[PDB]
Amino acid sequence: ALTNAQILAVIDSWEETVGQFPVITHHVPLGGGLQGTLHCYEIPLAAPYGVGFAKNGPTRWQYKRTINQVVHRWGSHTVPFLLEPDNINGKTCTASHLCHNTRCHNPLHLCWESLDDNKGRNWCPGPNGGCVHAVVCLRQGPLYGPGATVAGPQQRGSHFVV
Amino acid sequence: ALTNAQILAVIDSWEETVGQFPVITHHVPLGGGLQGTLHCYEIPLAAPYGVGFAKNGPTRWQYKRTINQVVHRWGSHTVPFLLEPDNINGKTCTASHLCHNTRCHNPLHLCWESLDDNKGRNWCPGPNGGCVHAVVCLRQGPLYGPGATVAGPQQRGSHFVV
DNA sequence: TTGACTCTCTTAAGAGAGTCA
DNA sequence: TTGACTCTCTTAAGAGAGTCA
Ligand SMILES: [Mn+2]
Ligand SMILES: [Mn+2]
Ligand SMILES: [Zn+2]
Ligand SMILES: [Zn+2]
Ligand SMILES: [Zn+2]
Ligand SMILES: [Zn+2]
Repeated sequence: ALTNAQILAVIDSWEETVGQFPVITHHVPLGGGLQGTLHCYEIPLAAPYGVGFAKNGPTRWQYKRTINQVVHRWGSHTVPFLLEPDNINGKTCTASHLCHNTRCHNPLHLCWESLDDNKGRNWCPGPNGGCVHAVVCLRQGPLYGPGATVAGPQQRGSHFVV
Repeated sequence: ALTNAQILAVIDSWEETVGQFPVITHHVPLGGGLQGTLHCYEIPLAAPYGVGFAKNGPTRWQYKRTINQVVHRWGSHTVPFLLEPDNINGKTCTASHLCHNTRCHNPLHLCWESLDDNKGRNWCPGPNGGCVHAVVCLRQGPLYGPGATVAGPQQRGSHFVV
């Protein structure tokens, strides 16, 4: 099995490579009518992506390193968390984008949590709008707001009470 | 079926049958430390479910009627909305449980909205905790809260900024 | 050892359609 | 005509593994 030193070396090589990705400045809602700035380190749209990186789906990538003649591969956003527990409350841990930018691989924009926790950030009011996430959101979720409901609760007769 | 009269007859038959489902009272968090009461009309756990109803999945049902000698079938929660547009902004409209209770078929607990709007209600703080849904939530979402994040944003080197 | 592709799978909110009696 | 089963599909947040040179 890979040693602690070996895993740290994988994380360090990943950081070195991702740090050279194009850095894009994005202005983002924080909640409470305030605006902030995030700096995303974005993987390229097409090959080549960077040393060790390859695309396995339209918005999915993997990182690969060969150690002692054994090929090791990980989801592209999971590498910062290789020394952390991989489950919690019986649920698999997932890489969660605090910046809501899939191509971004900035580890300061990622957290490690259940898929349910991950998804819910899409609707969070944000760090200046009432976020209660213990690991705080960096921005208001892109789907926060009144919504676009087409039809609300209703009945034609009198068979029901709320 | 095709006619408005036929569609109204389908909604009326569905309401009459669902109106005879057992009414189960559920006390629910509203947000803001307050509690409310919902009355769900719950489809039975096993056959028979009611005239026109059949189970197509562990928590999925369909409603079926014969009109002009042809069988017409719909997802069991979609019937109240048969006169509404079936899409919004190019996204499919879905039946969305304001009570977060799949077996419930009370139309006073359903709305018709995109899958994203639907999902997002799971994390809403609720009608007394800050819900901003234009079609208001009936309760705080079951997944609202601080989460259980295992690891937050972090780097080993000095290549990244927020 | 490495790059650039290929394929299918998970989850939890939701769907459509066919086989028998 | 009605009932009680069977199967796979959609979405958008996420995954693992194979092939070839
Ligand atoms: Mn996410
Ligand atoms: Mn729902
Ligand atoms: Zn980012
Ligand atoms: Zn948050
Ligand atoms: Zn209900
Ligand atoms: Zn709400």
